[PDB]
Amino acid sequence: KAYNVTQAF
Amino acid sequence: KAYNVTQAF
Amino acid sequence: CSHSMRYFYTAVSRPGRGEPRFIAVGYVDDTQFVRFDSDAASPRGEPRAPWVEQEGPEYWDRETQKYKRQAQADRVSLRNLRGYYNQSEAGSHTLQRMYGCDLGPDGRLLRGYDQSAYDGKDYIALNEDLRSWTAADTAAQITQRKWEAAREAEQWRAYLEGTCVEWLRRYLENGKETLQRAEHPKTHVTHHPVSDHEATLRCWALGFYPAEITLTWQRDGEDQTQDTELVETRPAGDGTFQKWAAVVVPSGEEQRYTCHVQHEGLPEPLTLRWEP
Amino acid sequence: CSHSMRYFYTAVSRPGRGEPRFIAVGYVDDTQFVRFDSDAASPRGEPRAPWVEQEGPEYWDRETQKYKRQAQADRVSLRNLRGYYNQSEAGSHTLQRMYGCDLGPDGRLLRGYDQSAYDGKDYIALNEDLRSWTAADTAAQITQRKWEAAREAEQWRAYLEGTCVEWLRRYLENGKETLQRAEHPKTHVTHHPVSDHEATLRCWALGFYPAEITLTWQRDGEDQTQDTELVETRPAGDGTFQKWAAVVVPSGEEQRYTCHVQHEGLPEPLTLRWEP
Amino acid sequence: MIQRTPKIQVYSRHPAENGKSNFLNCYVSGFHPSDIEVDLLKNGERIEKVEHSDLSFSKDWSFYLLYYTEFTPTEKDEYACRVNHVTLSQPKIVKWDRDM
Amino acid sequence: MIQRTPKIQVYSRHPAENGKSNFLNCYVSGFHPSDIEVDLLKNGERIEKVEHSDLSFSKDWSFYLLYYTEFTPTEKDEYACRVNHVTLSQPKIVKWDRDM
Repeated sequence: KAYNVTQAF
Repeated sequence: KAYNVTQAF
Repeated sequence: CSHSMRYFYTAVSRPGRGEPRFIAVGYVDDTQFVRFDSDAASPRGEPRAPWVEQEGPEYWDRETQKYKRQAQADRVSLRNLRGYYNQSEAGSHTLQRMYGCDLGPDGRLLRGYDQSAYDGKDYIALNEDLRSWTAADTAAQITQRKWEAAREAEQWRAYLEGTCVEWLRRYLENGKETLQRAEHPKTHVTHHPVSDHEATLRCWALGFYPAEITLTWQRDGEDQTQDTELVETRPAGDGTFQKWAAVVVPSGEEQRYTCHVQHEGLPEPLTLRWEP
Repeated sequence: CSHSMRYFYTAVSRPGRGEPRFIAVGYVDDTQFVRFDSDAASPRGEPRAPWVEQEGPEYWDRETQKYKRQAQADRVSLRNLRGYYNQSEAGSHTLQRMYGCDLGPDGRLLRGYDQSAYDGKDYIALNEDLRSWTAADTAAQITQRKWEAAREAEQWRAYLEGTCVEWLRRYLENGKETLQRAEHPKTHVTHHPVSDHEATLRCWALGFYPAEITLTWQRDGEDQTQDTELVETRPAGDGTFQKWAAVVVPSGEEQRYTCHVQHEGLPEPLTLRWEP
Repeated sequence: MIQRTPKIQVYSRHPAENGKSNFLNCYVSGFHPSDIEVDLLKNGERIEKVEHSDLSFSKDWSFYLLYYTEFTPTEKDEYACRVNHVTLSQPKIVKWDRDM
Repeated sequence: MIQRTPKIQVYSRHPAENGKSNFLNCYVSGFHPSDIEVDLLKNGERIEKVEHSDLSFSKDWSFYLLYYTEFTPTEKDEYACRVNHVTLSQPKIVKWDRDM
């Protein structure tokens, strides 16, 4: 189950 | 004791 | 004993040739269970192991939506990174992220990961304490300052200690037949004359899972390392792995050499010789 | 038991900034005994170990003359290679050669080497039979055809089976106190809290020679690999080497972990624990 | 910017026996950047409908891919893997050897 | 053309004890091409007369060098290694840690 959309760099 | 000068490529 | 769930994201820009490609793959230990490719004919989160094929359409639609949003986010990231480095508009660049959770030998959370590379070099990484960051340069400290304001380590600690280990345990149970039953190597030794007085002994390990293995050669019980070659462990394509180790020996001394194999699927380490 | 003499040549072109630099270094096992640098203030073959300092000025003048001739030859080679690849005049390129002779566990010639790389990639290599070549591409087959007409493998077989092993044996005898007496590692284990429930155990090996070593971690006698870090073996600067291996463990279980050390200078493998 | 050339291994899924169906593998690894061209060859000619694994990478960030196709080895059919990459001036061919 | 970024290790020749003379080492390895800039820093400032080993390389053709200088560690003096290479956009600093 993937991380729920990361912050941009 | 090194090799006595190689042939060029 | 120990187990991991690990995700691998690759975003590749290609200026003048469309928007960046985003590829995600997810593993439990050495077994892939999911892929997403923004360049696929119909991009969707796709099952790659049988033990996620019963999760249902709701699960798969939600993973697909996350990947689509993640691809756009990685594209934003690639634009921000180009700005940090004052890089031209026309060059192609690569953003990689690896994250996930390692269960220790007790089956509890032992280590979480969240690390990234830009153009193949370390950029920023969540430290083992899951509270601090290692940034590679001044550009990465810009990213770190943004993430710190977002309480990024806290959010990642939450996922790593909760969702990640929860679903890892679920996957391990659903696929325990293939994920929690190590398959021992099948071994043999081959022989090749090299010259009129030397020969190669090659020690083979095939069909093993997980991929971790050690192969070593001995002579009269003494380690032989200076003239021993090891190939990289390689996938067989059926979920198992292969490796070999070769040593050159004086002809006539072959029976004196022993290959030693260590693998999780063996009860004890294995000792092998050439059988002529 | 086994020993090697190995030479490492690096030639680097720098168009518009002079003629290519040539650097040669020679080793017995992991101990350097000679250097030559065409960019040095006064280029000369120079001793780098005490057991070649009694060879006499005639020996050193002859090695120096060989290196000067070899530097010019590598410069010719770099020009020929640029032609083979239709490469521009302005780019810098790297030519590397490694050659030498490996004595086997019986002290007889076991393997000879003569392999080269261009810009960091395999180019041409003498095979283990010392009679055939592996060429990487069509450019390297041009070189191979020239060398075959010169009976290059025959000349290299002569050096590798004669001069190389003869002088390796002489160096091994003259420096047997430091080249034929393996120095065992000096070991210790350190402990660092990572969090309120996990800690790092770091297993150290210092002061050992030769460089080859293996460090592994176990828990209750069972191998621990998923969350173990190994640094590359590194030179201490005094002729010995250093390495460590770290594992993250649940706090309270440290006494259950054992570090295992294998090295030529140990009578048997070594088992270590943390001592609080 | 990193540029690493691929390591190449060509091998079968099971030890090759003439007339017994198998899979021919080309494993490319350790390369950067990610674009790479891999073909399996039968008697010098490109095999069509070769499949490959999904792009992944190792701890050191270098990429790896597996290319594979079903085949039945014979005594005289020759197989190889052909790879091109930005680090390669010409395509690199590695021949299949039954004991490597 | 290959381009590999250097691995960097900063460490002492012997376990550091305050007031006991030692050597400070910076080991750079695994890089290509061969040009590289390495400095040892004392409290952020470049140490002069640092020596280095003769350029050599490993089996995979990547280069390595050892830079070193004599020093007597104290409680508060901070040391580091600073490396630049064509693969690096800015010089990379690795701080000396007594147990690494």
